[PDB]
Amino acid sequence: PITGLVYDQRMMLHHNMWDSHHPELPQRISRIFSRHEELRLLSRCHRIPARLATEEELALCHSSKHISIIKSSEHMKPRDLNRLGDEYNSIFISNESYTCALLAAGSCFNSAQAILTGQVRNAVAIVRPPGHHAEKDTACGFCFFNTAALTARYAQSITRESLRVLIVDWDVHHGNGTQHIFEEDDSVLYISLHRYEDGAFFPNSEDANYDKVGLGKGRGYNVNIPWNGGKMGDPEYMAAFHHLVMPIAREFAPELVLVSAGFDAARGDPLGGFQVTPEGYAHLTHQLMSLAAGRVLIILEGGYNLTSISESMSMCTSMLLGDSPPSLLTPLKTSATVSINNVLRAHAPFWSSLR
Ligand SMILES: O=C(NO)c1ccc(CN(CCO)C(=O)Cc2ccccc2)cc1
Ligand SMILES: [K+]
Ligand SMILES: [K+]
Ligand SMILES: [K+]
Ligand SMILES: [Zn+2]
Repeated sequence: PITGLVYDQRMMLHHNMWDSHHPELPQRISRIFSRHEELRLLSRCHRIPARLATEEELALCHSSKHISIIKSSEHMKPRDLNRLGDEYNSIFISNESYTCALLAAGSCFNSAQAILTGQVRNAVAIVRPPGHHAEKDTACGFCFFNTAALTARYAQSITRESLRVLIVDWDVHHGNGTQHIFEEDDSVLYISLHRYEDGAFFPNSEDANYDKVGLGKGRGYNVNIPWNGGKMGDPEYMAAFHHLVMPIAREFAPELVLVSAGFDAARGDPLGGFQVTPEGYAHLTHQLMSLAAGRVLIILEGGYNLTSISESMSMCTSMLLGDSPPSLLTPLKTSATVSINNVLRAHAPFWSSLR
């Protein structure tokens, strides 16, 4: 009954040489790590070492061309890093970016391995750059390789191809890359909650709407919960978990749970504009711990208020360690009820628990 933690300060070396105030800051991960020490959570965790992902491991989800392009940035002069970054939607690149992205993925693989070999029950991965916008063939939205997607495939690569993996993505943005990588797959259930605003919110695609339910044998295995109409918080996230995330997850019966845990829906985040509290994230984590015999891996995605993400992810680790959930029914925003019911309508053909 042990919680693993992976963190490596070498992931701070990825930086924006043109705008040192860009919100995807190196100190995102060092501030989260420091808060774990201050709250005396670090000493209660089993430290899992970081490692580099291998290029063969990246090929679990990414094309050889994409891997080769990002790898080539290691040796580029600034002008060519600028040019290469500009080929993507919202990407900046330094000579250290490729290595940091490898460490983020390799750290999560070692964490999934620690869970699946029984060395730990659950784990937290304090990693950057993020992953969930990265596609098979392209970088996007501060993400180079899709760490969470890769970790699901790595888990399957050391157990069985059909291992049931649930990915819960509570980053405020839609994980477009994760959805696409698994869109035809019934072994990986992708559930995303995200601000949508009818396509006005990044990444600005109708791929994120509730009617995108998966393709082929994956039909029913992609669950988009899109928010419209401004600020959402704990009441709306708790209701989405009550009506949708947890009933569907229980029916799926995952053997491993991965959380794409962005904290940019948090109170105070300048990019997300939402109001989920640290206690809220604690309750979300505690609910997910009831799944998969507690085999849960929390993977940092976005989140840009340093104080907010440090307190919120620490509360998640406190729940993984078995601490009692903090005290937290406020009526939902009217448009949140509309969103939840749209998703229920979309997925009742596939999940009996919704009927
Ligand atoms: O991964 C993410 N969050 O977890 C993420 C990815 C891409 C963006 C892009 N984005 C929104 C649309 O341009 C922005 O960067 C907005 C911005 C932020 C600071 C100053 C000026 C503008 C914003 C956030
Ligand atoms: K999301
Ligand atoms: K779809
Ligand atoms: K899927
Ligand atoms: Zn985000």
